[PDB]
Amino acid sequence: AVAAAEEERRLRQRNRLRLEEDKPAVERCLEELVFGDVEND
Amino acid sequence: LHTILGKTVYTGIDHHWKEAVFATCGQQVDIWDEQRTNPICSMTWGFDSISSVKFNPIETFLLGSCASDRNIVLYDMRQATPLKKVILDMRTNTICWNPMEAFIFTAANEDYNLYTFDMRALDTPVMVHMDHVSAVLDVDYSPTGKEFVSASFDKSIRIFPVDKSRSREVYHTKRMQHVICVKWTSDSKYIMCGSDEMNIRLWKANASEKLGVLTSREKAAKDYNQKLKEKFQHYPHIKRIARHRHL
Amino acid sequence: QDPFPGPAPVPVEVVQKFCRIDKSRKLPHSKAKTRSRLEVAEAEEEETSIKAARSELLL
Amino acid sequence: VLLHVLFEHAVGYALLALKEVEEISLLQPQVEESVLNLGKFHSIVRLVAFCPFASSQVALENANAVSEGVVHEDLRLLLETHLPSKVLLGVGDPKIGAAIQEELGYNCQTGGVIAEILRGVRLHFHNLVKGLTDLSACKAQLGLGHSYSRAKVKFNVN
Amino acid sequence: ERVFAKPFLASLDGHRDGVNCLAKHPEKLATVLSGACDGEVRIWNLTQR
Amino acid sequence: NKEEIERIHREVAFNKTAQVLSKWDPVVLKNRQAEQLVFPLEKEEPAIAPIEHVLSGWKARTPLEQEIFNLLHKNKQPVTDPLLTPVEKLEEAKMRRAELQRARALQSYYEAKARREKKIKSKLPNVIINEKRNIHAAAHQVRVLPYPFTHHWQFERTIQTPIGSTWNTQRAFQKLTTPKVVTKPGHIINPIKAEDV
Amino acid sequence: MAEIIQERIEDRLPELEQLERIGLFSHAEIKAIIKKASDLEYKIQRRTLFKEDFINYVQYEINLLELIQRRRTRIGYSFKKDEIENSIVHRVQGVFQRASAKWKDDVQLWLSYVAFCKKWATKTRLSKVFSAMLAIHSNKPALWIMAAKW
Amino acid sequence: PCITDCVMAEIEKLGQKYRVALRIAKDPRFERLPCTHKGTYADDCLVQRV
Ligand SMILES: [Mg+2]
Ligand SMILES: [Zn+2]
Repeated sequence: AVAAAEEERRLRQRNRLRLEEDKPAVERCLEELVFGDVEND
Repeated sequence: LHTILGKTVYTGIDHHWKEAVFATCGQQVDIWDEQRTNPICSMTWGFDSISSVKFNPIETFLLGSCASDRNIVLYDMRQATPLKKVILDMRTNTICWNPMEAFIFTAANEDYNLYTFDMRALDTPVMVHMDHVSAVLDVDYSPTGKEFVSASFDKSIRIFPVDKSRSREVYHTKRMQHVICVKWTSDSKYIMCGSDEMNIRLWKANASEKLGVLTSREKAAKDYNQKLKEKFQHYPHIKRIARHRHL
Repeated sequence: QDPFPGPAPVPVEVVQKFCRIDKSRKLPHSKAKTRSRLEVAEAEEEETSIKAARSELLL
Repeated sequence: VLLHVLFEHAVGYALLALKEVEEISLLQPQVEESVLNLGKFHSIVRLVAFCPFASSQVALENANAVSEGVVHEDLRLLLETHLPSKVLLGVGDPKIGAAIQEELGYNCQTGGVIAEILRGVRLHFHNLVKGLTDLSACKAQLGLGHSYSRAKVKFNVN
Repeated sequence: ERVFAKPFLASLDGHRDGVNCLAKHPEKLATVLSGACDGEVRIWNLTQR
Repeated sequence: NKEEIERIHREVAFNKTAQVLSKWDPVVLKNRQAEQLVFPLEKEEPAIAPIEHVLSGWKARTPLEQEIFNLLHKNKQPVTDPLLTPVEKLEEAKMRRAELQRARALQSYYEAKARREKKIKSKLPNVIINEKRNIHAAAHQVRVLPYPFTHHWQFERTIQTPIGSTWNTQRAFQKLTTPKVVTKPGHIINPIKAEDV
Repeated sequence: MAEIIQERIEDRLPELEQLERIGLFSHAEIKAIIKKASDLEYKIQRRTLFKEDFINYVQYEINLLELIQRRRTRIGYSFKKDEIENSIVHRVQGVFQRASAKWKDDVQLWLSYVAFCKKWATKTRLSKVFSAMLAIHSNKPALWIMAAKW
Repeated sequence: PCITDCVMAEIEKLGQKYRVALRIAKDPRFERLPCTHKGTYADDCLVQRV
């Protein structure tokens, strides 16, 4: 079952990669409502 | 509304829970209908003065009885014949059916004791309760079916858990003498006793509960206290304070 | 066909932080009446620890 | 103990539902806070229906019927609509309770715990029906007090 | 719990001989019936005492 | 003789009655093992009726509703919805069942229709330990070994878990302090009735 | 204080953790959601209450639902609707019921509740909402017209 | 004759030995007047009524 969990971690990572590269302008409008506008760096 | 003339002095009476039928116990058990002035069914085993008769609230065609030969007789309305008889060491004053278990009943016996029986296996009682010091007169179950209250010829009344052999709490008063009849009220919160100085008193099922509507914090605090007590019930100092009753 | 069937797992280490039961002992019990109580005790401990493990996100 | 209470007011008729109450010890120092305190009252009692009076003349017609103890058509319309049809309905007047049970199949009770509930409703009435009516509750009683009194004595304005 | 243990609530009087029987009313919590040795039966209102 | 006939009647009666009572054993065992019991046992309908239940109760008194109903009943058209409005739980009953199936088939058709245009619109080394015992502290520890525990280590396992809200989360705390018996303050508690019939 | 708030946040935890399991939302996004949810929760549990706070809570939950709906289609993950979507819908329904209980006189809040029930809720919930509206606001024929129209 | 609640209680506390006096106290010809006094002591009750 270790490989099954190891298979899961890359599925999240591949899915997470796809949502940051391309974002419509509407989503950026929504994320400021849901997540706010904070910068930590 | 109606009167019925009889030949013997009847001692007890109870009514059917659902079918408009009442049975009385005198010298021999009779079953009567409200629209029928003569007993439709007459039940007898021996020649005795039957003290009390009780209908069973579940499977309402059964009956319970106590007679003068220190025996308990179980009847059957539908098949019109008695079922079984058990003889104890002393006379049982009253019999009470458990309102949540169809096959359990408790009998108040004069040997300072309370007996809980399972009517399928009547050879030995389920449990014995022994904290009284005089004759027990009447018993009555709380509607939750987990506790009952017993009155004694001694001027006190006790509450027992059905699975334990000891009394949970004892109520007493200098003005109160020879409690004869006791009924637990229908919402499982109050106990009333009928005594022979011509007073009826009202007691609380729990001596520390707050009766009014509660807030969320109060309800959370109340449940927290109860769980704490049963977690530490076996420690010596907790036992000493909790079980100390003044008599 | 859903790629991940099970519910969200919790790390074992954070759960072990909220544990107060000595798993080391190998006490023997041959009575069912004792067995039922002991299984409930583990059930109560296991449930309470898991909730605290999820609560680490609140920090 | 779930039961329904009918409360009659100058502004209109109200129907309320009771969830739970400690009946035996209600008239006691600690438990009396159940009805007195507004927050605790809201816990056990809700407003399920409210039918206000359209005009002052209509309010006078209902006032006459309630005093006589007959069931007006306005009252019957509210009762038939939002009451399921084994129903306990509380009334302050024994005579109106008998008339309702003749007109409709509901069981009516006039005393006991219901008497204490109605005082709780009366004391907290302005909070329950606040904003549901244009004319205020306090002015509703003042206006009706005159028109009811003029009718009895045959007052002539000239 | 020992501080707040107050079980007694009230006592009803009016019978002239010892109480022997009690019967609670199925539909209403606040109504009970009692029977004394002299032969009288009294109906009690628990809320009003 | 009369005597041995009677005892046979007791034997046959008891066996029939005992067989009847045996059906209550599963209910009793479950209830004695339950974590929480709610009284009264009878369930209660939810607070808000969803309109369709309500509209069945209404009848006709005004002249409009009389004429509408009369024309409807002389025809085949029904007053209320069969599927939406529930009723109290021979050949005519089968027909109403058939009417329900056609009514159910209709709602499928309009929904099947609607989907089309929607698709269309999408297209320790040194430590000493004091061996003396603390007699004061030992006065607080538990003396006896309570039933049903045989070995003292078995009893030790149950006591370890703390229950306060300080050490546990709020929902974990509520599960640990669930009361055994819950009773509504004003409702009459009745005896069990054939598992709610 | 924060006893009830903490209960609600721990109730809100499992669907957030599942969303983390999906890969839809990153861990920092989960932290930000928890922070703003706690901030909005503190507003509606005070002893002094305002309608603006209930409206802001409902609007935040609606915006979060729309964001999740948009992201699911891009990812292509359609499983576990019940764990997240329905949980949020029940929380919003509870908020609406409490708000409508506090302010019975406001028809506009009732219509907002009806619109949300049409968009996201089961038809039986909308039936109950219309019944509750017609119980206390029977004097407005327009409400009867809308109820019949639906 | 008038019997207060304070006096009636003192008879009841005496026990079964004085049961005859208690039964004579409950006589329908008598007047039973109540008192809401925190206690049982009756001398203070009567003088206050006087
Ligand atoms: Mg003196
Ligand atoms: Zn006095």
